[PDB]
Amino acid sequence: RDCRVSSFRVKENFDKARFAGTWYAMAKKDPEGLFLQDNIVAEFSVDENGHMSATAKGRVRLLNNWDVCADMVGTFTDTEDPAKFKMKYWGVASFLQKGNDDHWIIDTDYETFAVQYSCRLLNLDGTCADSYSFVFARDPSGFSPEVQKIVRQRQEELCLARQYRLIPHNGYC
Ligand SMILES: CCNC(=O)/C=C(C)/C=C/C=C(C)/C=C/C1=C(C)CCCC1(C)C
Repeated sequence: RDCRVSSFRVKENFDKARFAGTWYAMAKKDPEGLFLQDNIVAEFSVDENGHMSATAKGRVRLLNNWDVCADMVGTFTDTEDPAKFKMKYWGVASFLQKGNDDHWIIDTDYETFAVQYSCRLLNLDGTCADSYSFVFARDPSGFSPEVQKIVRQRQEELCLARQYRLIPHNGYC
């Protein structure tokens, strides 16, 4: 299999606090329009109250050919599903995109990898018309082959197999 968003599995008993820290974007499936290009690094935090938030850094290619290092902020609201959040985001720079997107943690082991996903528009059939997904790593060097195998499985389960591209890290930001 099913490609309906509602049938997708998410991370069981997702732990916000164990998820905190630095996450390096290894690969990504882009959505329609503008997006972060490369050199993406995210820092997740959780306050005493259990409110998760994050800050992201990354290179954005302005429609005008400007390359900017974007500094982004996102706040997450919890839902009835511990692994599915509503994320409000904005940039430090007023010209960076602002919005609200679903943010689901598909899978993670907290120590090595993470698979994230967001459907910004649903088709009439329940499938996703415009999505994005990131594969994160704790270590910028990546994962082992064993983890690589888990990640591929998750990508397939999301109906996004073969749609990701490797993201370069050259500390542009
Ligand atoms: C031209 C304006 N520049 C842009 O077009 C800038 C854009 C899109 C930035 C989009 C940024 C987005 C969605 C960031 C989403 C996410 C975060 C906030 C931080 C947590 C994880 C993230 C999932 C990595």
